[PDB]
Amino acid sequence: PAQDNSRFVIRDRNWHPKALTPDYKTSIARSPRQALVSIPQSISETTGPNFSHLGFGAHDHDLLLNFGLPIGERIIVAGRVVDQYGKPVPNTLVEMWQANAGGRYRHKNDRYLAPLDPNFGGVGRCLTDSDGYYSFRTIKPGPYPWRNGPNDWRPAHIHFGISGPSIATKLITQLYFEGDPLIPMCPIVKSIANPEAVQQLIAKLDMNNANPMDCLAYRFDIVLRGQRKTHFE
Amino acid sequence: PAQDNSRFVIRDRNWHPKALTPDYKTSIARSPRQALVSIPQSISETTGPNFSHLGFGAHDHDLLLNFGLPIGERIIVAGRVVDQYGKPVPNTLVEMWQANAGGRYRHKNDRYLAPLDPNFGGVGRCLTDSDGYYSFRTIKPGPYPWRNGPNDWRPAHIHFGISGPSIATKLITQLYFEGDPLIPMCPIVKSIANPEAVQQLIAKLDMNNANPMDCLAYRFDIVLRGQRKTHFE
Amino acid sequence: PAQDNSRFVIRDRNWHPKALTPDYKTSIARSPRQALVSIPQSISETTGPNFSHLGFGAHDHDLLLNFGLPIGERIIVAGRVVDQYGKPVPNTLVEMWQANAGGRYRHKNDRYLAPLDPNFGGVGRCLTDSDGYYSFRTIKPGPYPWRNGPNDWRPAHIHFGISGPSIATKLITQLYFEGDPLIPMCPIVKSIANPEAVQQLIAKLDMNNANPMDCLAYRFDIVLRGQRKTHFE
Amino acid sequence: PIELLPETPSQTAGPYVHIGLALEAAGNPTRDQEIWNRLAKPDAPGEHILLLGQVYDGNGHLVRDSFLEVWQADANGEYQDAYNLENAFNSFGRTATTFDAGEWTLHTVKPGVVNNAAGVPMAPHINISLFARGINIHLHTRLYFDDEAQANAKCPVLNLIEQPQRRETLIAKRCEVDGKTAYRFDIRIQGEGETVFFDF
Amino acid sequence: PIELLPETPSQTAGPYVHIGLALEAAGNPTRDQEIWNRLAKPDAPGEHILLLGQVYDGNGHLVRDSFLEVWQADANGEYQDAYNLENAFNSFGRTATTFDAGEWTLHTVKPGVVNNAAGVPMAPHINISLFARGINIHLHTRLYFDDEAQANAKCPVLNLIEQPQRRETLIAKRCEVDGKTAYRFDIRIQGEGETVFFDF
Amino acid sequence: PIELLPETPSQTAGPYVHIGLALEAAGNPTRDQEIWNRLAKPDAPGEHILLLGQVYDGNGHLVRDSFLEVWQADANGEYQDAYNLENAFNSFGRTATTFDAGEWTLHTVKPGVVNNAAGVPMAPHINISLFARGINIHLHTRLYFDDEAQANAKCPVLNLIEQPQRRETLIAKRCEVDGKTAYRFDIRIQGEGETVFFDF
Amino acid sequence: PIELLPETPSQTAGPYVHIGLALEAAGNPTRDQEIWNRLAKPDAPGEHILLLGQVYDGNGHLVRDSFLEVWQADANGEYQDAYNLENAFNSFGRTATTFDAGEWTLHTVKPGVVNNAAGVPMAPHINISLFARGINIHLHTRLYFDDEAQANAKCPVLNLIEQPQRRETLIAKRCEVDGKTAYRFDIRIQGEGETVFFDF
Ligand SMILES: O=C(O)c1ccc(O)[n+]([O-])c1
Ligand SMILES: O=C(O)c1ccc(O)[n+]([O-])c1
Ligand SMILES: O=C(O)c1ccc(O)[n+]([O-])c1
Ligand SMILES: O=C(O)c1ccc(O)[n+]([O-])c1
Ligand SMILES: [C-]#N
Ligand SMILES: [C-]#N
Ligand SMILES: [C-]#N
Ligand SMILES: [C-]#N
Ligand SMILES: [Fe+3]
Ligand SMILES: [Fe+3]
Ligand SMILES: [Fe+3]
Ligand SMILES: [Fe+3]
Repeated sequence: PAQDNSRFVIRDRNWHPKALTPDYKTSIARSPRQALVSIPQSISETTGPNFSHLGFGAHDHDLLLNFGLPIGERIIVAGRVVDQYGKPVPNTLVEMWQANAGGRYRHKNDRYLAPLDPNFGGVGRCLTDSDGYYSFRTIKPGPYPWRNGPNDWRPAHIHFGISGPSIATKLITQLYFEGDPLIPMCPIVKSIANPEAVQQLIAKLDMNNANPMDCLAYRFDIVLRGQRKTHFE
Repeated sequence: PAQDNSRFVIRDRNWHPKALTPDYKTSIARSPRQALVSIPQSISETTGPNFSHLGFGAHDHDLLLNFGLPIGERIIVAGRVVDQYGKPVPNTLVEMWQANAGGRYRHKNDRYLAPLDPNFGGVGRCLTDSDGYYSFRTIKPGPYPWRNGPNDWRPAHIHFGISGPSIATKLITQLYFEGDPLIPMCPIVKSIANPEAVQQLIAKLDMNNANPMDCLAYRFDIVLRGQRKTHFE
Repeated sequence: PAQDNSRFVIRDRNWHPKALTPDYKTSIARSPRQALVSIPQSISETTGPNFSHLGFGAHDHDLLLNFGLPIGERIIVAGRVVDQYGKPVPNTLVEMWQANAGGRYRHKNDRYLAPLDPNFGGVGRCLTDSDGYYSFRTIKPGPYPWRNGPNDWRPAHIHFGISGPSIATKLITQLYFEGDPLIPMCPIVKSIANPEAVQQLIAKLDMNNANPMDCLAYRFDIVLRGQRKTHFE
Repeated sequence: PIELLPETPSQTAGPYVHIGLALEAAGNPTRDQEIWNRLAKPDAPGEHILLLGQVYDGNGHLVRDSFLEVWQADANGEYQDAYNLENAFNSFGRTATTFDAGEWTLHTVKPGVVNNAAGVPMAPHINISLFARGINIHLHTRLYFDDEAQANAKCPVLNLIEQPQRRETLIAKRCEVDGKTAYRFDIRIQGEGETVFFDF
Repeated sequence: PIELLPETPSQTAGPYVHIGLALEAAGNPTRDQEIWNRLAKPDAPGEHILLLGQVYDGNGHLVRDSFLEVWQADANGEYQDAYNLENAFNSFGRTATTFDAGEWTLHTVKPGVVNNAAGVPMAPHINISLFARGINIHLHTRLYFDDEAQANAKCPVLNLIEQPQRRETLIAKRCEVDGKTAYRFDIRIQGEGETVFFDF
Repeated sequence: PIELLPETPSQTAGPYVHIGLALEAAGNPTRDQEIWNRLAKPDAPGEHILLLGQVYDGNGHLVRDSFLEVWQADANGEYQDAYNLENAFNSFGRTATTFDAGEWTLHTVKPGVVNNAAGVPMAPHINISLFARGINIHLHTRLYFDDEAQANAKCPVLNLIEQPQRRETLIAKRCEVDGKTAYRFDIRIQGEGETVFFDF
Repeated sequence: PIELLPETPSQTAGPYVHIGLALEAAGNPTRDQEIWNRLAKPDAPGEHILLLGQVYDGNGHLVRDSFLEVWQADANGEYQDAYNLENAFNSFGRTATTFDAGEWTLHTVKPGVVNNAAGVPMAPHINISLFARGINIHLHTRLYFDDEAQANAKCPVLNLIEQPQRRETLIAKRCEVDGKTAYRFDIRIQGEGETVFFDF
């Protein structure tokens, strides 16, 4: 089984969004009022699942064929997963989900008037390679109106889930697209207090990775908590 | 019939794109080498057609219904048409055309692999009102790869044609969307030498005109040549 | 009756003071803990009363005559009411109330030791003209001590109530006087987080509107939510 | 993106709001024409009702310096915007709570049904705006009637409130005062049973 | 000096101009009313003629994606600005070159004479604006008729062209197409025999 | 001081998390292999139990869009990191609350004991991470069992919780569901009886 | 967007390029092993051909200081990248024009067919890079054979050239020199009949 060999860099709870961020209404009632209780790292926290043996389908990472071709801006989303130290995270699970080109999600609860795309599902997954690289192929999602303020619109975004080496590193986040005028207006985005942190969530147009006359590409690198060896414990 | 009452502000051929702009390959062979011959304004040049009596269809200006609902980002494109003096241009013809959400045009010659949208045509037209205001409803087009340099992509854009009061004011242009990272890279855009002029072609996100939980809006005002009365001629 | 022909720009709740501003002690127990529920605008929200036929007395807007001459600095408070689009708001109701020269209100509950002024009531009302102009004649109010912190003093102010075209535009605010050193120290003023918003509440000395050898004048413009026609609803 | 002129920021009505908006209450002489708590003249069509309630702070203490404004449709579901003391019915009204008992009252008629922008009918309701010392920006709410249950269940507005328990906070409880139909509508600004406030 | 608001900059029409301005050509369904290549109805006064031509680039190759707009006076030398499909004659029209042959056609009537600002008569002419992919800003030109030699010689506009040889490029050649009077007007955008283009 | 690269910031999972992490729930077709709520196969060593619970917000209302991830040792107190559907037992699992009842379920085996870094044994426990719309960063918690009182009393982790009353919030209550041993573990995100959440 | 390191900018080869790349031609002693104009040893499989041509400037004047590099597949349509003077066939070669006559020559075999990225076969061709004084960045072209007409018509590369007349500029004209199969391929850098140059 797994073993307690590692220690992870303590999270900076001032970098990440706070629990209570009133402009984002739902956080009011879904945020604790008591302080988190700090605990030392043990095997329980320093280990996590390895998805190396999960049976991945041929098009698990290709939203263009995993669900006719979808209507929308063909894009490749690629990048690398490293830790705070710059060390790559090989064979890690990356999962993503998004709405269609119009901003409609293939989910029961979504009642937005934009139509579903008969050829689009919105889910992808893949394992990072030895160098910590991942890549997906999809269509650029559209902005989505939501019940927050009377005229709130989510910028185009893709939901991301990354495992990392431990449950301590597991992260759920969102990717935004470079230059989207909606970004600076979003209360969800704004849950993050440091503008430098916000910059970390914007994927940059990547012409070097684009497929001429085919599809464009976006670069999105993800940084997981630094992993160090224990010492003098 | 029409009459020679007006004079129009001379065009600034240094503001507009030049004829020969080599990065845009097609201009090499399609640009004159001899200088334009300047001529004084006469009735021939100072008059133009009036489209007040043209039979406009009910959805001429609604690309969402003028062709099932199209897949893509529902947007309203509105703005006003004024002259150099700030004077509105009422009852003028505005025409626009674009590709679909994926970047595919409903044109014979377009062979891009993105699919056509069964519910989208791509053409709109309308007359400006007494205040010089126009408005259209469509979907935000996608970027389009084209045979220029080996990896050239047109930023998302809508083609515009505006009549104005004379043949002297008639203009054909293109609208770009605020924050599009592709803009500064386009050779067509770059045909325009003054960055201040480029700014005139970018439509700005307009939250005040958006329809909550429905569609977003973009503002695009157009300025036509100033019209003055003749004096001491 | 009234008709649902308008939509009003969504309010900017980050511009306006937030509900909970602890330095203003009373807001602590008088501010909701649950998030506001946004609703679409309907006829209920886009209509409001018209005070065109309200029977205004002759000196309704003249605090010098409507209650001997009051003691204090004689001034005229005038300005214009426009919406966010800069459009005038004609025939709208403006009501104002304030303390006397010494900071004493003519109210049961005011136990401040500064005496009442036998010739002053402190209430005015009037209707904006075709151009959205309003004007009052009064005396400059005095600062007032209040039980907030142990030594809090309200800057000299005038309470204002404006109806506008619908209940969506109705607003209650306060006018402050240019250069008053108490402004920046006041907890009620500071409930407004943007210093730029604070500036909108300061009435500027208006020498051009002053009556020589008689009274000074202050200019205070008011901006109500922008009104626009519905489109593609 | 595009930017318009910013709206003039709100400020609290203050404790002495009465001097300007509820003359009588300030204990000051009124003017010839005042906007008050009687929307309907006894001879107005519809079902005459008396409305009353208290306003509580987060400590459950009465708010005795509160000021309210109301807007409703007539018995036919029409909004009478031309305000006139002559009319038998006015859509707009004003009330305030007693410095003593801390209760407000309103004399009107039960509003008829109006449709929303989509054409769906809303349950009969009264639009209320609450102002007071300690309230930086006024609070918007709606008053619905407990005896219009069938309608309430289908109101598109009421339905926007996620939690059903929160919907109940907008329902006035029918009763009778002096043999007259009364509806009690208490407002809890903060805490346990906090009333739903709206943004539009 | 004084500065006005700057005119919105021009941009090429692009290769797909047809989807928007010449529906038929795009191979798309047309609308009830379309502005096309037939300025005159059979019953229009004046001499009915057919105009046709080709567009050449700098290498002598055909420009098959060109879009043209025309503005001309009627037989009486009067500009008919009220555009209407009911009209027997419209002063305005549109045409485009075929993707195959690369030839445009226009059905109209020979324009009558009009005077310039100084009151001098200009030889019969058609005002042309050419648009296409590779053209950043449209090109202005005039179509004159070879059988109006006397008039052409005296035209104040034609006479502004410094070199007599360059004037020749603006003269359409009389011919017959299906036994119908026609005038051929070829446009050479760049190079040898390059058509005079105007700025006004 | 020294600075590393900054960790990518967290963002809420959103209400549609299910499309991506719980396909079935989204009501979408699943893939061949999915990470779900069944950590143990009938033939797995250890005491088979059923875990179930509800999630409450600050107002006492159910959170019906919550997503949970669990990490636990096997019956022998060993973390089985090699995730594989062939395994008789997997240390990792996923579950979500029903849009209706708002209840999550997990089929597993009671975890054996594991020691902390200092070599001290920790009472049997399940590590939980909770995600949902309104949660900017996931919440960490531990599920302990009420029948492990002796162990619980001595747990170095539980003992870090300053107030004994707060420790009680981490203890699942033994029950029976269809005559099967079960433990109920309700999560109160905010307010009265608010569950202890950890930072590590 | 993302930015990589910029590539080192090109500079003209200059008039004395020969000293470094065409030793003999500089009139300098060669080294043991030189990269030259003989791709095929007489005993190499395929059809042996002799290639020759001139290079003209925009004035139609010969460019006598030009330097060329070639890359082709063997007779089987395979690229032999391991360069060795021993091999009977090398895919890479170098040539230059005479300071006198101004003609270049190459001794090779006719290349076999290769497929493009899409799997469509390209007509037999030789990839050429041209360097010289006055050439800031080298020019890329392809040499096709006049006797492979059927193939040429279907080449996906040749087909990318819009104007058919421009395609002809890449076709070498077969002949015979000393009873040996020869193909003449003239390069016109600028002007009338300018050869198609590529970007990749
Ligand atoms: O407590 C308050 O809110 C207050 C007290 C005095 C005053 O003059 N104003 O405006 C407000
Ligand atoms: O070649 C051109 O000029 C071109 C190609 C594509 C496109 O969309 N626009 O606008 C222009
Ligand atoms: O309410 C939310 O938290 C929410 C709503 C829509 C959306 O797309 N995302 O990501 C989040
Ligand atoms: O004409 C030339 O291009 C030239 C002349 C001399 C030299 O040294 N280099 O490098 C180049
Ligand atoms: C002031 N009240
Ligand atoms: C672009 N046509
Ligand atoms: C978002 N779900
Ligand atoms: C140096 N040539
Ligand atoms: Fe006050
Ligand atoms: Fe285009
Ligand atoms: Fe989302
Ligand atoms: Fe040199």
